[PDB]
Amino acid sequence: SIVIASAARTAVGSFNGAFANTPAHELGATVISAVLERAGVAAGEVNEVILGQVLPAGEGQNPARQAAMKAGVPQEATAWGMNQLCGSGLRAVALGMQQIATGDASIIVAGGMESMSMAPHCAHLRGGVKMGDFKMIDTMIKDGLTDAFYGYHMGTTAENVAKQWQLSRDEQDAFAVASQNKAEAAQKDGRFKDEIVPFIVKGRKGDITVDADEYIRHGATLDSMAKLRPAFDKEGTVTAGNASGLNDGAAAALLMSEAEASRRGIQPLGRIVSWATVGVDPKVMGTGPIPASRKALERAGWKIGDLDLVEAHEAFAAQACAVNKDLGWDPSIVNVNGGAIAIGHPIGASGARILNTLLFEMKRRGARKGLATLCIGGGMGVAMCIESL
Amino acid sequence: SIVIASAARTAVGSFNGAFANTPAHELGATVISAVLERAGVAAGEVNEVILGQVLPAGEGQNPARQAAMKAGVPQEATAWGMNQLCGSGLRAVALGMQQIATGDASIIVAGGMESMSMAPHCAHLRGGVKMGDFKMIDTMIKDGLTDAFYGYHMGTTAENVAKQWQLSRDEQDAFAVASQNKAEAAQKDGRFKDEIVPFIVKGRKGDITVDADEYIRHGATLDSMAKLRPAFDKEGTVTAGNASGLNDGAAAALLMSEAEASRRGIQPLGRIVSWATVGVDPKVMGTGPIPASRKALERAGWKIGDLDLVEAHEAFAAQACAVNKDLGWDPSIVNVNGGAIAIGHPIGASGARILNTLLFEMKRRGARKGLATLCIGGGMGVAMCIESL
Amino acid sequence: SIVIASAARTAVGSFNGAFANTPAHELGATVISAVLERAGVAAGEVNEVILGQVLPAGEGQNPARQAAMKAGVPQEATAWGMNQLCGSGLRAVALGMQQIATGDASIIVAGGMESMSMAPHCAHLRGGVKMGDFKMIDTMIKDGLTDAFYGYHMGTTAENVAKQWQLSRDEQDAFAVASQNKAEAAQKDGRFKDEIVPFIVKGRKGDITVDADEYIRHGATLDSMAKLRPAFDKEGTVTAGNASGLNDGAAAALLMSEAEASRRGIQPLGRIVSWATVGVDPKVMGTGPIPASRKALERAGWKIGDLDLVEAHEAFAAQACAVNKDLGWDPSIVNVNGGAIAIGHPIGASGARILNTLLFEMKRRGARKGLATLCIGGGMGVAMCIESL
Amino acid sequence: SIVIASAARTAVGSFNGAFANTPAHELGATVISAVLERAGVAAGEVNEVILGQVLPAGEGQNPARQAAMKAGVPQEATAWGMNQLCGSGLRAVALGMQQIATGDASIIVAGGMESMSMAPHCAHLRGGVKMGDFKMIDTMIKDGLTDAFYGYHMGTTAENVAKQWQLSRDEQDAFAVASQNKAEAAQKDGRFKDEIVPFIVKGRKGDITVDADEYIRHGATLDSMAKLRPAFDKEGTVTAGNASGLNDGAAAALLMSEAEASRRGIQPLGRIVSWATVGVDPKVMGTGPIPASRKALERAGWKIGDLDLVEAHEAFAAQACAVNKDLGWDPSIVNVNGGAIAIGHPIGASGARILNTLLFEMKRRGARKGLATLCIGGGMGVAMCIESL
Ligand SMILES: O=C[C@H](O)[C@H](O)[C@H](O)[C@H](O)CO
Ligand SMILES: O=C[C@H](O)[C@H](O)[C@H](O)[C@H](O)CO
Ligand SMILES: O=C[C@H](O)[C@H](O)[C@H](O)[C@H](O)CO
Ligand SMILES: O=C[C@H](O)[C@H](O)[C@H](O)[C@H](O)CO
Repeated sequence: SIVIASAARTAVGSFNGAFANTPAHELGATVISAVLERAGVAAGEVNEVILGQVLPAGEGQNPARQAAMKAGVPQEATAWGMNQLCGSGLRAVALGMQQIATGDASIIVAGGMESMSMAPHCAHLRGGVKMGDFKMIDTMIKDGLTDAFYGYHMGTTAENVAKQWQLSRDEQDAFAVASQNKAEAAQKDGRFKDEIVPFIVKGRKGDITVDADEYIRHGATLDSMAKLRPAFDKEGTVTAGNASGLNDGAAAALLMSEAEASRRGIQPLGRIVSWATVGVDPKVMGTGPIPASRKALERAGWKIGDLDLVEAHEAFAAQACAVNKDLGWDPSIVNVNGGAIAIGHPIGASGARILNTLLFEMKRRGARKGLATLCIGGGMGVAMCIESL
Repeated sequence: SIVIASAARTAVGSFNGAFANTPAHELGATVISAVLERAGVAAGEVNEVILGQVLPAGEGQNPARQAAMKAGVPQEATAWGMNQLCGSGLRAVALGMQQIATGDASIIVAGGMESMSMAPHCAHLRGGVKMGDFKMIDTMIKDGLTDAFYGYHMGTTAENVAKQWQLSRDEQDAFAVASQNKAEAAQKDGRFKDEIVPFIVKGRKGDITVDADEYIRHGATLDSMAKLRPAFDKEGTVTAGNASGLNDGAAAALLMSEAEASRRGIQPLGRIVSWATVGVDPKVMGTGPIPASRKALERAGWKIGDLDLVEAHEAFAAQACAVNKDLGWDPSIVNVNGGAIAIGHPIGASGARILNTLLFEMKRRGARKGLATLCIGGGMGVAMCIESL
Repeated sequence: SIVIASAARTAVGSFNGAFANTPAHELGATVISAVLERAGVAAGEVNEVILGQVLPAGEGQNPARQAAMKAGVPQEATAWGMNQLCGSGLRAVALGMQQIATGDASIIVAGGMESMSMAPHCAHLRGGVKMGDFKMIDTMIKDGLTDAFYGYHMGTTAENVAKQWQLSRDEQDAFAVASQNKAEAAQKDGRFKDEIVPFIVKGRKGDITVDADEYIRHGATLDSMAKLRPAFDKEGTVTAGNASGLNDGAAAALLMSEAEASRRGIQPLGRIVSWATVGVDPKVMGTGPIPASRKALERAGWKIGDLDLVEAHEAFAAQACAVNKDLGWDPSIVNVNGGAIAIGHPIGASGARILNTLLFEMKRRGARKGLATLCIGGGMGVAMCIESL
Repeated sequence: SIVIASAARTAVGSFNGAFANTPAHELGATVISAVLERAGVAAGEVNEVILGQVLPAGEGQNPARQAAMKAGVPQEATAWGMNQLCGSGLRAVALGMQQIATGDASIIVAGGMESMSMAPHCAHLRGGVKMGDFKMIDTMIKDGLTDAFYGYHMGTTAENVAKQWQLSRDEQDAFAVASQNKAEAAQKDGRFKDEIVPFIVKGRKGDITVDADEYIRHGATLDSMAKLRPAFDKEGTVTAGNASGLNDGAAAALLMSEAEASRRGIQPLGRIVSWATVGVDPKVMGTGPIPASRKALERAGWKIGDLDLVEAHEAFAAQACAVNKDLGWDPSIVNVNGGAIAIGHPIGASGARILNTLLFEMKRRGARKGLATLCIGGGMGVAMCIESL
């Protein structure tokens, strides 16, 4: 029914790094063109653009639209942004999939984009301030990284899950180092070249082409991971090393009916067979994927043993390990090329980013069945099933 | 197929007025409760809450999820926000329709919220500011009022439409007072009492109940509308008198299959027969309603003559007339109880606000075929056709 | 040797009151003009202007020089500011007196000025702020009212003194009401008319002439005082009612040699016979006046008994009482026209402010020997002795 | 009668460089300790610390006092800051001299300190920001480098002087290069070691010791200067290269009567024979040292020809060439070790900074008579004559 005709993403950039000054809509713009040209479809053919974004502050009216306009998409089309936090970039893919199934559209471009570097500090000042200090609020931390119900960082929700499943520091660090090692394996082999479209950072001191994930750490040993201090709980287990990072990047994909694909002689990356989203307790948001992944598989009629490959968001090694333990899928088909702990996590784009990894890694190894899932801040989960054509 | 079990909106505050310090999701929580109470349907049964919101800076993670949790929707359910600007509120409703239509969900609460009053000031400050003055940005104007392509205010795009459709000062001023007269009337007549759900402003000075819109200016005369200066073009014609304002507010509707309402013994306010959205030159964004409505009507198999009522958002008396004159529809069924010019413009919510005034009026007067439509900064429109039983 | 030929002060404005948007150097300018006029001295004769100012942030380069230049003092002259906190306005006069004594200048305008209302919020942002919240600091509170070593407000050092001297809530409130009542009586009787020069607050819808000290409460009751809660210690004794206020104001004096005075035929307001400054423990800064007054008196060769009139700065009722008991002078000759609790406390100006009150009350009643004294945050005192010619 | 017993300054850091996060009173503290140590005088014997500072916003109550307390000066002492802009640090020495001359003190530590790096941005926000963007003001530029009467940068007053004296870009850039080469030679030779007291920048990740002036360019070229664009008038002459810099530092001298020094067996750095301050046209503030020096020499009874060494502040190549031109002293006794173009210009400290360089160079070369002099924004000059004992 609905295929993903084509994909693309920038490389994930380190916090205040390669894209320290790049607006999200501009990474979304480049990423939009990539899927247009990779599929040989013209921007004058895109009905609408759906883009996940969690930190829009200061970017101006409807960033999703600036990204489509800059991308070359004609004005007679439509564009919009959305936010289911970390799951945003993949929920957009499912939302675009729904515009087509209801016949409200032929061709959608869907994904997400985040610039955590460009997120401003804010303060409500209309009332004036007669006397005393006031706080300038970091929107990245407040709107993206802090639980609105329990008042603490997502790193604390990860300490909770850790306690639940009794995950030792050692095990988490092992997972963390494996992630970094698998990504360093995939980077130096070229398995990210395909899915990555280079981004040119226009500049005054001379242009700059960025086409490599800069967050990945090389020579990451168990030892280097064990010298780290806890980053949330002083007697805890969660560290900077065994947890995702703060990053910049974007990721989209082109959607059309399977028949449309055939009309244009296009060889899609996969068919979207099912998706699903379920809520859990914010205190243990890390558990999101389990109910989400099983719901998805149910709607697909698949068994967890039918999966050839899995991309499972690495918010924290803590929650990552506990999700694997329960679902029991072969941990040698999960995050084959490493995950967020190494690749980074530009929130709003992340769900569409691992979709990119999942799809291109299915094409090169010939896998037929794949799943992508992420935990979500505020206690949610989301998952999707892709089938190779 | 898909019906609106019920609906509810808060009263619309004045900028820095009655909801001066009320966070968006607070107004949303009340409204979510409101649709559930009015339909007699437990919170647990809600699958997902969908809310438009344009100004979320500083309000914390996924404000849509916050509205649901305070309203009492269980953690099991899911929530997310989205941003198609002025159409956001009406877009969540259709999207809520699609969740059910594609069988992914049974019961949806959709609508819009907006605290233009709580919207903060911001600046990017991570790269440092080595030397020299800088600007602290007003998020309300930056992300809500200013065109991201041509660098100017919505009022300047309303002016463009004026020059184009040769609309004059009088035609506009006549439209504004007629709108301020119809509203004041409807309010006195008690015509808003059913849709509005009272919000308590929990204060220290004393708990205040807000049960009426406060932007409605009584005794509006053309004489007083004429003593006004132009604030967009010195020698122009668009005045604060003939344009909507900055406003706070929230609105919503409970969605479910028509058979579902049936088995649940619920008498629905309408059925959503279709919807659409199209793009247009950003510089004349006020024309949005024109293609979008011609789109939605077609999908409904209706002729303009078939409509017995209409709700067309009152951004500016300029864009508004140009709509009325292009479609031809009978102006005396357009905005029977006043418009945003008189009522207010809580951006993200205006799409869900007008749906309410439409549905309760379609029911008060027994109209059969309705339609709500807005224009959207950036150059778009959203349309949707309603039908009672 | 050195005399005060003339003096003058603006009325003292309430916080964000009469001078809400009047920069301090404007108040200084009116006051420089008044002392010149009152003395029969031309601006072109002024060698140097010296002004205490504690909170100059944002006012531009050398506000002292701005006041002088706006006053018509010629470019050939010099001007500078200085900061010894609450003592600034008095110290500046001593410093002025020293330029003359060492033969370095003939004619000096000395005093201080302060707009607490115009003090800005601020933040260090040159290195950026990687991530996380940051405070916009209130320069008034930070640079004016907080101790730099122990981190608490001046009102806490007042508690410290209240415990040290065992001063009851009741004794302090009585002192509080007495100050207010004396000031109101002095105001109605016209006792402030001589010293005060009217200030014209320029407007567009009407200039306003301010010539009355607006911080003085009329008909103040002990009950209004007793009903207030401690403001610095939850089970404390210092309240907003028994403390000084935040205010705007300027005050100055024109110095020249006694012989230069005689040559001109001016009948001076007084001869400066000595001054002193001494440090104390920051924790109990309120006690600064004790050692300072004692050193000033010894330098003058006077006994405490020789004083006919005293002006001792009322930072807080607590410290004022402790100084009076410690020094032992008849309280009936101290702050005979009220003090800072009623009149207000423009930090940089206060020392000259109370010099003004001392001087005109001395001439009024024919008192031969006077003393002015203030406590200083950070733990210091300053005192000056004056004798009539 | 008054001698300089000892002197010290920190190295001068570059804008946001070695002292980027070091508060100014911390630099001052170190220098106070150094002069005490170098003289053989105990902290317990200090009566008063007087420190020039132009940018104290956000640093807390009376930074002069924080430095004295941090340095170990007893609480019974006193401390105050003052501001005559660029002249502050030298004036402070004259002022301390006057305390001793008038018999009010015996031992004074006087100088200046500045952290241009740590100066904050600011805004007046009490009245309330109605709606829309407001300016965050850079205190350094506003209160340090901008003229309060004509609105433009100090670099523009230098263009004024350039045109007036017809100084080419060539003569200025020649002066700029010569200043850098002299200071580099003096640094290489160790001529700054005597005056500099090392500073320890505390660091969680290590302590760094700063004992070299870091603004100084090594091997500066004529071509490096010639390349630059004028910074203040597009067809002008003054550039970043021929102008002084933005820097951090502190500097001081320890003062006592000649007779006191003799009692203690101290061999002083010099006798203070006279000082003078004089105003000029703000438009041409750079010319300030001309009348100040003449008046100082006239007060000392010296001919310009009697000077053996001279330190004349290098605000701008343009103004320094003019001063030398009108005064006519052998340029080969002026800034024998380079000046502020090379070494830097920490506003409040620079006047003591040049005092230090003159004092130690006088001692090494055996010069009998010397002069230090600075121009001052807003139109003033200060100078001081020193003779060897
Ligand atoms: O000794 C001279 C005086 O200071 C003035 O003449 C006096 O203060 C008057 O109030 C003038 O208005
Ligand atoms: O390292 C120590 C100092 O460089 C000297 O003691 C200095 O010359 C003093 O100022 C002497 O008065
Ligand atoms: O406008 C003033 C004159 O033109 C002179 O420049 C003046 O006497 C200055 O104070 C000295 O430079
Ligand atoms: O004593 C030697 C000095 O290095 C020179 O005097 C210096 O170069 C002059 O200031 C420029 O002519």
